[PDB]
Amino acid sequence: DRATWKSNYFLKIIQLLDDYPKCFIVGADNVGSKQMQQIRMSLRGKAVVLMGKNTMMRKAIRGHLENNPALEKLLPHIRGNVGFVFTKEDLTEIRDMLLANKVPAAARAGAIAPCEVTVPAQNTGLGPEKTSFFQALGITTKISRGTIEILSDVQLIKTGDKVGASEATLLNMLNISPFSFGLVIQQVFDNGSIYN
Amino acid sequence: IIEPSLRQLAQKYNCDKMICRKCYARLHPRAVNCRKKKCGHTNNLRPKKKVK
Amino acid sequence: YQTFQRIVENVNVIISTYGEGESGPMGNIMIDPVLGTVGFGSGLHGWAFTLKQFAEMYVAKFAERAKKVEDMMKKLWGDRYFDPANGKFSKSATSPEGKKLPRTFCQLILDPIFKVFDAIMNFKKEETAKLIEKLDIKLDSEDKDKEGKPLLKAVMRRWLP
Amino acid sequence: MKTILSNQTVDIPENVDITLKGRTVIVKGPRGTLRRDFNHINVELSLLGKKKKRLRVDKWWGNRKELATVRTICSHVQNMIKGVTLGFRYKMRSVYAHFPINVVIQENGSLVEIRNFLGEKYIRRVRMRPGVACSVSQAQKDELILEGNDIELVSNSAALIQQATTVKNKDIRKFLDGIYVSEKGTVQQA
Amino acid sequence: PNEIKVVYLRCTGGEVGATSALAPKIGPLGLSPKKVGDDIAKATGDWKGLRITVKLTIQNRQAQIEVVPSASALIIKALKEITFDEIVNIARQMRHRSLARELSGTIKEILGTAQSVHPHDIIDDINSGAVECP
RNA sequence: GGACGGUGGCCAUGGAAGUCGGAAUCCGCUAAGGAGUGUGUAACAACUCACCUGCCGAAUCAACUAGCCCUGAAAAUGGAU
Ligand SMILES: [Mg+2]
Ligand SMILES: [Mg+2]
Ligand SMILES: [Mg+2]
Ligand SMILES: [Zn+2]
Repeated sequence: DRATWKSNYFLKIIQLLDDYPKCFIVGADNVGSKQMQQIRMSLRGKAVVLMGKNTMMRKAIRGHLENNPALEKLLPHIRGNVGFVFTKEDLTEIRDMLLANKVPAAARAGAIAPCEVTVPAQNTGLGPEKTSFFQALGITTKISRGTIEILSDVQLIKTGDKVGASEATLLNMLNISPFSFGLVIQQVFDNGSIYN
Repeated sequence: IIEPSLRQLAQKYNCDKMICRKCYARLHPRAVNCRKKKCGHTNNLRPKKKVK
Repeated sequence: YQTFQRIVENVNVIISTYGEGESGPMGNIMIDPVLGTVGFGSGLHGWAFTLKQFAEMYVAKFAERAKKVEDMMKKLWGDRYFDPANGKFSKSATSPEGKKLPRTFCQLILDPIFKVFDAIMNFKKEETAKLIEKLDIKLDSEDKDKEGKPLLKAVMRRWLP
Repeated sequence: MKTILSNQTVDIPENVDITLKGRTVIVKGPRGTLRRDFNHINVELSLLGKKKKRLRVDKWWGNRKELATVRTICSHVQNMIKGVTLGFRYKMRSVYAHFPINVVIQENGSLVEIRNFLGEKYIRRVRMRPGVACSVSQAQKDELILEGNDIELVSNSAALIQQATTVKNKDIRKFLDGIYVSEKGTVQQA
Repeated sequence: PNEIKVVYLRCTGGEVGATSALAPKIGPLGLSPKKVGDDIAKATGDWKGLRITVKLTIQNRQAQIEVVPSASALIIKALKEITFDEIVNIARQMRHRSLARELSGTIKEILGTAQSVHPHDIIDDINSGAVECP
């Protein structure tokens, strides 16, 4: 089972690199399974994105560089959480398409927020059923019209720090778009040339 | 009425622990065997009961 | 002071959110210590005071008297600070030199009460005797002969009924 | 089984130098001097470089129990280096439900007076180990800072405070009051 | 904001239910429909399907219209009053058809797989209608 | 770091959405994702596992077994290799 899967992965990567002479090395950041599925369905007819074990990728391409040279140039660059994007079209189309299909990731418990989000002094819009959470986070409010209205601005969280568990749910209930991050291309490999 | 951060800091020392079933010794949460001779370093451990 | 402010703020917010009878049916219904609609004290020890009483005794130390008492009362609570070195109020949280000044409420109300409490519980007979003439309080019989926690009760009773 | 040789090397920065007197290690850095003797462990201590200052710990013909001491000695020496370069700072938050815990720092941060732990009239006087200074942080509300050079002494002083503030005859799952070591770090954060 | 945000979906059905159904629980989400809104919702969603009726409601600021996506279990239980492959072949020409798929045979694979609730032998050796849908 | 769609999979219902339960036990995307290991919720949600991936670069893990030692192992006058 395991050895069969590894051999099948070797076969898949070698046939894909043979089919597409030009490919990108792409950084798989903290993108969810749904985000990988949506980029897969976005390039369902454009190109192919292939991930897996870097230790396997290095070994297979080093063992089967013989049928096509200039494959060794990708070796010192496939490090960390990286994968391949074998393509037939140009660079710009795939580049700006995978930069275009961004997905906003909501902050959760034990999360890092590179972006700053600030609560406004605007009506929440729902019933007064989050007063306990508002008082826990410290935002003292007023009650009117069967809803909740924020009476002041509060610096909710800073940039690149730790977000609290009783603060992530407050951001979720207020429905503010937090820091977002998608899929970024490490570099581009065109038949023997490497570019940004 | 303690804020949750300080509450969990106190609970790290007071509640998040293992108890030996033979000698009731208070062991660290990742314990597998009791550290005391009088039970024979038994691995009969349970979590410390919560107030829930 | 922070605990007192939290209590009065909580009472004000609950009376606002359930008392939709704002200005109108009953007029203003909020409570402010400046307005004199909150009191401070302890019932077990039989003593209580108001910003009105403290303002009045400071004015006495210092129809028109009512206005003066109201002015001192307004300046005696809130984010007003007092410089003990200069004996003057200030809106600034710190002195112009850079020394932080205690606020008027604490400095001019709690500090004497805290001083007498500390003196009585630490058994400073000479200071407890001289604060009597400092406060100019009348002192009847049966209390000069005993000291301690009942002495604290008696002196607070006869100072702030 | 007797392993022929078990060795481990630690690296010494430039700003700190280490002298050996048999098995007594003297670690001299910017923040002072530390000194600790390992005569209870039969090891060979060597200094190697005149450029990078490697200290190597060797154990010959050891068994399972005394191969465990090589890494222990290396960790102690690394902690000494860390103490004389960056120092050890333990931050202790004091938690309470009802009664605030009043902590008064006596002479030069050597005595700690806990006054109102759970509202009892007894006063706790904790004596810090020599070379350890205690203070009340100016940043947070209820926080003690214990600064020193020896991790042994600093952590032992923190444990003295923590065990001094101990609830008795009560459900300690409910009564969480006390002073607890919040975090352990360095000074100057280099 | 188009005067209403009622795009949240709904998964009650079968009998009217009313109190037993989560309609009074979801009523405050809009606060416009209330009992009349979530009763006309059941009026429009009694059938198609006769099941839990996974739908999406749209508010005309007094009235409510329910668009019912074709859930696979819903449509198979509704089409039931055996192979029956010819009906499930066309049962997904109107679905979302995203399914994190690559070709059309994935959908019929998923249908034959989910209809086990045996229709599993036909899962492996299937060659008819591979590209029939597109 | 990820841990996805049908699917809040069928029937139990007053809610049991992967986790009170009676049965079944799939596929697509896949590097990986159990129509579910536990925590948890009224149910959700949120944690967490089992599965993969990155850093790390060399051996490691499990179940048994039998030697010595320890626990099991409590008595009365002070005491017996
Ligand atoms: Mg270590
Ligand atoms: Mg008791
Ligand atoms: Mg024995
Ligand atoms: Zn034990």
